[PDB]
Amino acid sequence: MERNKLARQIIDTCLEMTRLGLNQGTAGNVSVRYQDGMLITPTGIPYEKLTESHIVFIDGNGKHEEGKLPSSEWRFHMAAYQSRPDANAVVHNHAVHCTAVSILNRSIPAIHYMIAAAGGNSIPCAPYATFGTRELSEHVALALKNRKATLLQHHGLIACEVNLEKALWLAHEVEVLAQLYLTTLAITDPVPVLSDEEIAVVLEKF
Amino acid sequence: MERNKLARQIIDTCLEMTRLGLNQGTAGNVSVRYQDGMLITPTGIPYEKLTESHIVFIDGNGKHEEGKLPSSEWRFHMAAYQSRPDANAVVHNHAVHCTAVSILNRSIPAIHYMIAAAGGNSIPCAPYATFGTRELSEHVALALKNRKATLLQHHGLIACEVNLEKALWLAHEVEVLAQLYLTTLAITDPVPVLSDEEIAVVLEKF
Amino acid sequence: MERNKLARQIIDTCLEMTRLGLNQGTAGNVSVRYQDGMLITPTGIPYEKLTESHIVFIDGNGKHEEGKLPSSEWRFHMAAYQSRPDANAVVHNHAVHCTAVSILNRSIPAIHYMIAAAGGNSIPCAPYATFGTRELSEHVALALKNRKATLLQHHGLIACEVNLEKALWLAHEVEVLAQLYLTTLAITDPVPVLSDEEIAVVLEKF
Amino acid sequence: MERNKLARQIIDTCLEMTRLGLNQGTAGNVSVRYQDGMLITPTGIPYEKLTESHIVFIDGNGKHEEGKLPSSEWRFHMAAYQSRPDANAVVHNHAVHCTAVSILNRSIPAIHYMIAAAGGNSIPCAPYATFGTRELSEHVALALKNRKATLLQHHGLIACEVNLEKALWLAHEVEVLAQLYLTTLAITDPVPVLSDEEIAVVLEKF
Ligand SMILES: [Zn+2]
Ligand SMILES: [Zn+2]
Ligand SMILES: [Zn+2]
Ligand SMILES: [Zn+2]
Repeated sequence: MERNKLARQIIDTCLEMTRLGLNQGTAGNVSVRYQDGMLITPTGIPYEKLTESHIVFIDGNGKHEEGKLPSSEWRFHMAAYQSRPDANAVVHNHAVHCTAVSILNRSIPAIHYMIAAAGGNSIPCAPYATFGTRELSEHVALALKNRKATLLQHHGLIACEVNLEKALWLAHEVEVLAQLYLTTLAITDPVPVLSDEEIAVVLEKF
Repeated sequence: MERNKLARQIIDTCLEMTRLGLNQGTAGNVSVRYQDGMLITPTGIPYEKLTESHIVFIDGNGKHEEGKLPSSEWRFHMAAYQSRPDANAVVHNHAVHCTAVSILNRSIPAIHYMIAAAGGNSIPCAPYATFGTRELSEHVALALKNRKATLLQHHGLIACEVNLEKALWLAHEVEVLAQLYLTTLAITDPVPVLSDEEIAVVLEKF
Repeated sequence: MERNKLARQIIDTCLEMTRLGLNQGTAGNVSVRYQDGMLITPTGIPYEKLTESHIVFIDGNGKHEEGKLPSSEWRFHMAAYQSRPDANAVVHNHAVHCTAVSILNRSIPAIHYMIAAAGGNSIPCAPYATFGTRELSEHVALALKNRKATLLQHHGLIACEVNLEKALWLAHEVEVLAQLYLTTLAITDPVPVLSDEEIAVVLEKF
Repeated sequence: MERNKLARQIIDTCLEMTRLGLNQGTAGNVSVRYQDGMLITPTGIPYEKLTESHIVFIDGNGKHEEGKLPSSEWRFHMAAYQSRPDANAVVHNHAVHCTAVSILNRSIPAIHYMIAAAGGNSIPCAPYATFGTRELSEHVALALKNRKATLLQHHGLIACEVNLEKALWLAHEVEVLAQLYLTTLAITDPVPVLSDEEIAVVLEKF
């Protein structure tokens, strides 16, 4: 659990995210909980030029290391951490299907049993607020209180978990649920869903 | 036909399934008929960390090897084997197009002549039941009686064949038929189909 | 222009076709004009196991080399050759978008100027006939008289050109036109097209 | 900033464009501002056969190097350069989503905040004119006056920036916005957009 090991994983997650196609228009950012704050990807540097030494440390006060610019979207990573004590890694991206559902400003209902992976019977969509602002941070914090992933209106997705591996895995799964919802919605509205009882069983089961 | 050779193929099938994009949200599982039961992928371990020694043997009684956890979805692999004596390999996944059609709870009609590859003029959709349960197992067994592949409502796909190569090939083909059906359905409903006589000829021909 | 060189290109075309994603459900077949007939891919062997020695020679009489099974779809490759004297290579596949348009049984109208690459203001859709039959062969021959590519109802695509490189290139381009047509048709019907005069200029220009 | 270094980047951009899937039906062309004109990809040669020595120099007068054929679409690259003094690289392609929106002849409205990357609250669609003509050149020049990217009706996309890296990045981003617009439009019309004030803030913020 040396900083550099955490720094490598973050980078490995960026590359993998792109591999899975979640990172289009190279807009994602990834962070891990560290000391009294977090380690996050910097702004500007395209993921393939990323070296361990580029990862930026931001403390609990919001002050980042001297001479390094953290991601322009860092404020809501800090909001995720303070909203979910159990969260140790955060993955943000603008995956296409997730983003299309967020433009429609709809939550993703229980169309598949795997919806329970985020903690409940849905993936909410937090209201729009300009990126990098405290108001956007509040919307995210409120959305993550009872869910591990949320869509952001006219923007994209935030998923948090206990480690980068699961966080990435969750982000990917929400993208699949997003694609499933858009594909069926184009055929029929509303889309058939599993009842709350049924999701209650799957949750207990997980 | 040593266990380890069968163990490698299972792994090669998982990797290939992912390559083809059938394994998104890393939820598939694969098994082969072996001795009095089957060899199946374990739960938990992400496919890229899979080694021959991870594959789990489950006997005809449902008892699995000590210290190894089989896939959480193993019960319906055993149901496939007991429902189709001729089946020697089973491929399960949550491919997106197949899953979208299963959410609509529709069977795939004869929109393409290749539909005959599964044994008839359609790919059925078995009713929803919580994963890992005996009730889901019954639904699958009934669906596979006269077909080699079936969709599972709000869930995904199961395809069985004489070996892993053909099983994987069939799974892939159903995913293509699923995509063809969703794409045309968004334009026109119902989608034009080939008559039963016509499918009767193609079957005799295959 | 040794047989083995032509045999390698055919194989390189199969691999490339798959690379581009035109070969899903591994159903394509490729041929080149040779001596008094053609060299074609065999049936059964999955493209990655293909070696030069697997390619089958079929003469003008329809008799193929002893001990080798040509593609099950060879008859319409021979029809293409006799219908278009200028054709030296034939590419057949079941690309998804092309196939979806063929299920709707519609020709692709002039929605993009590149439609002229196939020779006119459209990509026709030849009527359905059981695969491997002489009746299907007639439908194809008639469709290829004034076009270099045609869709086959409830089936797929056939594209022919002066060499494998251009044939593959044309097949790919028709798949793009197919995707463009399905995507816009889901929004508006009919889809806006370029006038015949306009296509007359582009043709003269090509 | 030797010619050969600029020649390599152009080639690296073609390969990367294809990698991202923006170059389907191999129809794109790329140029950089150089001396009194530009360096552009040649016509005919498929990108994988491209060597530095193939890149063609065209002067401000429209005269290209002896014995080398520049891209058939070079005239609008020269129009981009004379319309946007600040433009140093131009990327043109026929990406599928961009092209589908251009067939509908619609501009892409502010459905996502990243729309500001092209300079305003939209991505316009310039009217159709036969490729390679001066009339098409005029349409493009007018469209690029206040935007860095534009769709071309029944044709594709042109994006310009300060260097190849950003130009490619912009082209990619417009393709994502195009896909987001088509996907949501198939569900609801009109698609929800962010207000002009909101885009005014994001622009100031960028
Ligand atoms: Zn963002
Ligand atoms: Zn499952
Ligand atoms: Zn065929
Ligand atoms: Zn063009």
